[PDB]
Amino acid sequence: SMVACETLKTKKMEVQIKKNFPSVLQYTMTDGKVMYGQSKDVRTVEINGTNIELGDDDVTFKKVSDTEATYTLKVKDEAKKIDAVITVQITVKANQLHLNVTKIKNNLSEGIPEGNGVEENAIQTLSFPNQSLVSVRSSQENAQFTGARMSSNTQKPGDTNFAVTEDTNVTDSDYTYGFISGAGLSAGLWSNSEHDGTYVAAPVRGGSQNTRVYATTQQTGDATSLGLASAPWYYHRTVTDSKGKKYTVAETALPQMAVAIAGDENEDGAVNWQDGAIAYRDIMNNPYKSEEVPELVAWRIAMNFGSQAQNPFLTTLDNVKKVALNTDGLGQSVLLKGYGNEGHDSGHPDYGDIGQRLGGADDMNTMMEEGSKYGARFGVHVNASEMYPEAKAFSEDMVRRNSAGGLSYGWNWLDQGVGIDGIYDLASGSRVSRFADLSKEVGDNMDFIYLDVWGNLTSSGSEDSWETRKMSKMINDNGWRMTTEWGSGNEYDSTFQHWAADLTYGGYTSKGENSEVMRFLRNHQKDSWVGDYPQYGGAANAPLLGGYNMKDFEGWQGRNDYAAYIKNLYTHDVSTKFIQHFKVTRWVNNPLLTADNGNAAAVSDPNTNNGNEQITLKDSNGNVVVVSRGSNDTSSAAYRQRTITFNGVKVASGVVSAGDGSATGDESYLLPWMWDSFTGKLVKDSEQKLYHWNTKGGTTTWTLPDSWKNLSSVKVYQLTDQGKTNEQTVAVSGGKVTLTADAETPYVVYKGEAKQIQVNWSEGMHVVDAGFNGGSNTLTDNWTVSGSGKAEVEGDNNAMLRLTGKVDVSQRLTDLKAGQKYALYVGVDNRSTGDASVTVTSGGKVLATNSTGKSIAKNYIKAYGHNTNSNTENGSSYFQNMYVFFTAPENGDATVTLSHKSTDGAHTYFDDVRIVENQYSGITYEKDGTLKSLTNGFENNAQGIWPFVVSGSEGVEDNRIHLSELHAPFTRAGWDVKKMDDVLDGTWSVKVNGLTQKGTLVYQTIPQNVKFEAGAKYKVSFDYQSGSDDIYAIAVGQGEYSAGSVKLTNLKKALGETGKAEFELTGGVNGDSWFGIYSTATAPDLQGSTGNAQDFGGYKDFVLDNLKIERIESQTRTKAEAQDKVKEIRGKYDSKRAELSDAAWQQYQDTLVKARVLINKNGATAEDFTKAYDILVALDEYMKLKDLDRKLLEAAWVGHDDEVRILMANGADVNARDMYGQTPLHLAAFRGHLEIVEVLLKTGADVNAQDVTGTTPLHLAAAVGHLDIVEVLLKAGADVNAQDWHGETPLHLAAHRGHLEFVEVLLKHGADVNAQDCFGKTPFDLAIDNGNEDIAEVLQKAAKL
Amino acid sequence: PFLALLAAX
Ligand SMILES: [Cl-]
Ligand SMILES: [Cl-]
Ligand SMILES: [Cl-]
Ligand SMILES: [Cl-]
Ligand SMILES: [Cl-]
Ligand SMILES: [Mn+2]
Ligand SMILES: [Mn+2]
Ligand SMILES: [Mn+2]
Ligand SMILES: [Mn+2]
Repeated sequence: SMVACETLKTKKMEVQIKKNFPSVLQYTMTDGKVMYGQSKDVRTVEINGTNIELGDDDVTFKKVSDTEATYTLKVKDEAKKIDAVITVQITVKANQLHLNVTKIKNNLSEGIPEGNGVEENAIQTLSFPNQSLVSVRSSQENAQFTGARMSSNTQKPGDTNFAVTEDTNVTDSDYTYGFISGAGLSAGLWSNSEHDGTYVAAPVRGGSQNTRVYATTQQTGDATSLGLASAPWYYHRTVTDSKGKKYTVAETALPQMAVAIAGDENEDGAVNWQDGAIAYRDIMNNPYKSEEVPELVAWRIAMNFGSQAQNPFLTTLDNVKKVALNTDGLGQSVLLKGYGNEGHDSGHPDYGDIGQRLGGADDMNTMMEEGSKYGARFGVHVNASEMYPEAKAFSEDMVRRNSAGGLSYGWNWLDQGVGIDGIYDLASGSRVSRFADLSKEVGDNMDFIYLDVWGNLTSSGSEDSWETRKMSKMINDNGWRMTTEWGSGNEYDSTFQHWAADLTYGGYTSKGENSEVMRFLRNHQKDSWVGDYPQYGGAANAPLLGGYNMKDFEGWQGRNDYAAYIKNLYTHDVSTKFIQHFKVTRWVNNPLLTADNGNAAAVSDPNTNNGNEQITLKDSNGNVVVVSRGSNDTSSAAYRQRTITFNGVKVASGVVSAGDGSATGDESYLLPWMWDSFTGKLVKDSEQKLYHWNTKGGTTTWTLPDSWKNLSSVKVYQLTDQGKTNEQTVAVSGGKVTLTADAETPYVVYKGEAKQIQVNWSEGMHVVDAGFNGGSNTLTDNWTVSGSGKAEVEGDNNAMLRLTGKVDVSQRLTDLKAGQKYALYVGVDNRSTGDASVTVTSGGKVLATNSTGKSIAKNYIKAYGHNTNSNTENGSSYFQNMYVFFTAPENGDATVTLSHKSTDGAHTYFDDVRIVENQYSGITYEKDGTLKSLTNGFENNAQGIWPFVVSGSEGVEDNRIHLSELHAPFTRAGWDVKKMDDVLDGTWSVKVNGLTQKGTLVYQTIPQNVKFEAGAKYKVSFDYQSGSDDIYAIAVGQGEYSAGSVKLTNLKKALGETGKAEFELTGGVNGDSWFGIYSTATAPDLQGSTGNAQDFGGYKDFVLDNLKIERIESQTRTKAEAQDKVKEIRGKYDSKRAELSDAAWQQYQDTLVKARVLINKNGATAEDFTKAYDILVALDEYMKLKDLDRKLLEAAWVGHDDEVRILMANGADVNARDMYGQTPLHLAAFRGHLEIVEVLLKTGADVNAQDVTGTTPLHLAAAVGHLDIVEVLLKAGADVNAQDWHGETPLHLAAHRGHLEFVEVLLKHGADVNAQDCFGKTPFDLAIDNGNEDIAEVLQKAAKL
Repeated sequence: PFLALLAAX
């Protein structure tokens, strides 16, 4: 009763606690070993930064039971506005002691006012300064401290390991993890503190700096004592948003902390942090759903972007089944980047808006439910730092503003991103409500959230551990596992970092957690470490535990290599995931830790693995894994040699292939995979299997695991995209097996015969095997082939249907809703002149059909599986979607047929048959099935910008062209600095963002989308908005786009008010006519706008809506008029054969021969004669414009100045190119024509026009000697550092030829004096080799200025 | 003519 201490007891220990404060005196374990707590009278409580010392009258004590005691603390300071009652609970269980603040009463406050209003006198922070919950002393045997801080740098360890001596002097030294050891015992301190502090290396905030342990020294008699305390906790924190508005937000959780007292837990004869770390796992926080991390063998990204629907949800399900077959059903983790709105970096932050063009919530749920049966987990990429006007969440309160009241702008790509006010988004309840929108759609089907960019200070200048803890909680609360971008981010709750798992990003300073303490504790719970990437060195030179190496094949960054993806899983990820099924128990001889980098007391042993690195791991069933390094010397070949043993038996040996792709290795393995792909439980003894991989290929012998020792044979299968193949029966002798393996080819070994994994291709897709993933077999089992020709499944990467000759491939459609409208589109690449068709039939009769001739438009969709960098045939891909529209019949009998009509040897490629509900009905036909009219308001587009297809103005790219969406007033002209409307009519339009001065086609129609019949006339009209005069133009062409062979009509400015465009088109003789939008060489008028206003303004954009194409009546002609028009055309051009190209003459002869076929056919009608006449009239207007083009190149070479001005007014192209790609400006600079050049530049000449050799007019002006031209060109916008085909800049050419006045003008205008050509020479070196010492000294003084 | 190599001596 009068004793000032009490005793709490477990079967493992007894603890003495003080009655006057929640303090521990000492811990005595059953074996009599003692660990101190706080031996001194320290009674400090910190509230809001103020230390208050408690007296006897301020604390009441109550012993609840032998395992619990409650304290009531009166914490008061009148001057500092503090009057609180803190209730503290101390509990014990086994070797653990917990200290929890169970109640905080504020006498100076009524609470947080509604809507997170400011709470006056709020208790914001709380801590117990120098509480010393556990402590060690310099007088104890082997007294030491081990701490961990965050390091994303592969060369800089995050740990510290040192002896606790009399000289040890620390005060609130903060660590993420801290362990003390001494006198046979070890202990770590766990706290849920959101404090941010000291770190070794991290490129971002976002919870990277969470340090929860405070170490402090004090004198305890003759010895120095190092004690561990929790870092401060946040309770009711007051925060400010970007508008200066203040809020008080409640605690993420009440304050909690604990210790777990360990002895020699790993039984190695030493007591250090590793023993304390094993015990620490019993009290530490565990990220939500981290128990599934070892199962996630196949990580990857499935991408969608810019309305294209490159990867609809039911195609992602098929790719899951493809990877399930190739890995024998190992678990997967698919990150849906672009799951929402129009795709990746569209619709942020509308989390609940699942992409309608991908199949919406219904298809996403089917994909997730069915995918889970194959062990596949799904998660979505979200953004809580940047938003777009189109997002319904976009509001003025959501907008982040700067100290001046302006928008805090983000990235402009498809649309202009605007930063989100992170503090408003949290304190208002907005973010949590958008996550709830998503929760309603996905239910409990979705596994994880991938939070992009969090920590890069885009949402606020803070994004601390308190904000990240609250962010992870609202995510975890919906049943979602937390994953994020940056390698160092979110130490507390993230189970994956993209910049840790994808080792190619960021470089050696910006990777995953480089800590032995952190990886020892949590390797099995996260893919947030450093894997093999030797060029980074240090932690990245063959880590013994491996580390996730992530690749992709579904469009992310153009990644499409399926074979490289599978090869990579087996090279690094199968062994990394195997190692994660065990927990580290011992880790000695770490070469990265030395006395120089603060780790003098790091855990060593010369009796283990020759004093070289070794790690021991164990599971809860006592299975032991030992991973050993061949040598600790990085100059030895054995540094990268690793052996893995499972229960004393070698299961892996050798050097892995460098994770950076730089060197193949020699590693082989025979890994026992004992777990299912769901919760990771042990599969039944007979279902147990081994994975075999041999890097170089060859024959290796292995000892099978114990439970296989009595088998007399095993079954070995080669794994392919079709599953288990080439079954071999291999004999077992003395429990050993010999395996012959091809290089980098996976095999799976079973005890007996194994069945194939059951795969029903394309579930929910209305057709079986829509993506041609079923091998050659699919053309017998699923699709029916008929005809004299040939049908085959071709392509080693993304398999396709390839047709040759006359053949039909058909399949019955299932699960259609009778009477509903459907669109059916299929990707087609036709290399034959004969038609390739898609047809839907019902009971023998055709409901819908469409055809394409030879494909004329290459595919430039980076995230798409068949873009022109993927080699469909001949190093190119012309894949474009071909549509048919039909109403599902009441009979329920519908069949799709893909066919090649012609009997020639050329190929037709088809892939991805997609049947989707669609309400589009804008196409009207004539009786002959030809086009009567096509209208499109873009309100019912199944995907992409149909009837247009994206062109090559940016190469294979995540094209800055997409379907723009309405969200007034934010998307309309007038909001902020925005001058253009995103949408013209309805909710959707086609938008081009900032593609000015490309001098090429932006997008175009193609014959399979809209077919223009030879000779027929069409009226084309549309509504548009264009940011400047003449930046974009209407282009009309025939066949594959070629510069010079298209008709251009510049479009006038329509900025904020919708313009109307209309023109006529006569179809070319080959049925391949098209129209589109072209980016000219004309500079936009930015109207004095600066910075982000240049992009957000709309000055460089182009919006198109309400497209209307209609066949019009042309004036009727007789056969006589048609024939007379032939004589008239032949009279104008037959003589000009010499004046024409050998291909221009063939195009003229082609048209003429074809028009004569119309006139002279037996039974020709007035329609044929009118078509023949209209074709010749179009041929006339073409040959006439081509003549004015070569007459302009003739008048710019010889310098007839007045001919040049009249020719451009008559129609001649200012950018006419000769056979060497030379424009009239290239001829007016090489010949010196000042007046010609200026008028040309005003007209719209490309100042940076490159010829066949990349030579610009500025290159020619500098290489000849015209200073008048140089000043004009530089004023117009000539690129002073433009490089030709040999890397030569104009400065290189001026110095090489001998032009002193030129080198000075170029240098003044910004010429890079240290620019290297292809032979490494700079402009200075070119002067020395030619005898221009006077030029050389001018460039030498410029280089060192 | 092709001006690329004319420019170069
Ligand atoms: Cl070496
Ligand atoms: Cl090697
Ligand atoms: Cl072709
Ligand atoms: Cl459509
Ligand atoms: Cl070269
Ligand atoms: Mn030990
Ligand atoms: Mn395919
Ligand atoms: Mn519209
Ligand atoms: Mn948009």
